[PDB]
Amino acid sequence: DRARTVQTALDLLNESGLDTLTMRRLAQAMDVQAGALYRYFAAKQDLLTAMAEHMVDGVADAAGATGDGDWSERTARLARALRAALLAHRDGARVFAGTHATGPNTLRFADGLVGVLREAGFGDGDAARALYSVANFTVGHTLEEQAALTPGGGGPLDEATLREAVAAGTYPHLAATLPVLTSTDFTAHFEFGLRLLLDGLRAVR
Amino acid sequence: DRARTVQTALDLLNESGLDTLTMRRLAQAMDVQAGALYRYFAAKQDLLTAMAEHMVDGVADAAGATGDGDWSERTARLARALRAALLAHRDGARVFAGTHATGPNTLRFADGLVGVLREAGFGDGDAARALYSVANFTVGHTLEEQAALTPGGGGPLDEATLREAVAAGTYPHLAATLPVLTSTDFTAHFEFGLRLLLDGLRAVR
Repeated sequence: DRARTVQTALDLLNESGLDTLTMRRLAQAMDVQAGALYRYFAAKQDLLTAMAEHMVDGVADAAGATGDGDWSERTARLARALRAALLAHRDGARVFAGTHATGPNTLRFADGLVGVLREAGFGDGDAARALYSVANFTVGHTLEEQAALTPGGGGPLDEATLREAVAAGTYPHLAATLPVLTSTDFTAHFEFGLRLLLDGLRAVR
Repeated sequence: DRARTVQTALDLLNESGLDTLTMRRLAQAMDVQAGALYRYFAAKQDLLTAMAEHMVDGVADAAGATGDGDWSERTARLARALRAALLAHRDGARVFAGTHATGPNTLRFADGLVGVLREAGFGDGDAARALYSVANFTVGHTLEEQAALTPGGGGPLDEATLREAVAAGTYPHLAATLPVLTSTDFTAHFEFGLRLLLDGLRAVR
């Protein structure tokens, strides 16, 4: 019932986006009274929190076992799986980024990531700080990727938006690099940023 | 008039946050009819876009001139100044992250950052991709920092939230690193992630 409500809400999210997702809209979708939904979720933020926790089901398992790649490969698989889980839902990064509890799925992901680094010889401080760096980069990247793919675009560095504002005469470095900036290859951008973080971790180990 | 409206909106933002900022609330604040505001801003997203562009005024100047530190120091100053500009306003990262145009202030920041890297010997692709990595990490980090400082907390890896869910018996790597995870030293976390990115750039140069 809670589970079915979460699934319906995720369906609605894909259909018309986060901004249109209301408890009333969800009630209309399930042919119940909004009153009913409020018995399962005290507030919309509780529903959103449950959605975010469901979206990341299985993310922690992306690391596999020790030996399934070196620490940098396993760390990369965790970050990629988090990105993929958020991209699987329209406005998914916004839902995850705005969540008001940390559930078991997220805790397993965080513990797993910190564990991979500690077991590979990173000290406590480096491993915990790396969790925040990797997670915050992944969320920031995915938020901006999803903003760009939203009908009409969005985000401060939206590919298409950059192109029209730019000239070599006024923003020459943006003009010179326009093919890359306006690339729809978000995956390549993500991999590059992840590579920077992992190279940086190699340097600090 | 547009400028005064933007300032009033930023004032309101600090007072009660992004979720309560409405065109009607802004109209009440300026003792005008909402109709009036819609003559200056066709939609609330246009106001938000103008707010975001104003928040980052002067960010691009953080890089200073060539020689004012090496490329890594100038790149770090740009990222720090962006973070600081968003932290200066309640929910500032949310406003910036959700913007629907790329104005001159943001373009100058982006062009300046890419320019610092190109002039230091990075190829076009690396410099442009680095812009996205640094900006997306900075935005993701600041979004999550602001979520945590919001009355009641928030964000998937909120310091306080982590503490209560964790035991050494169930999330041992989180338990072991709890001092760091629950640290209110967001600045230290930011500097660490920035260091990772810059070390990674040193590696790829």
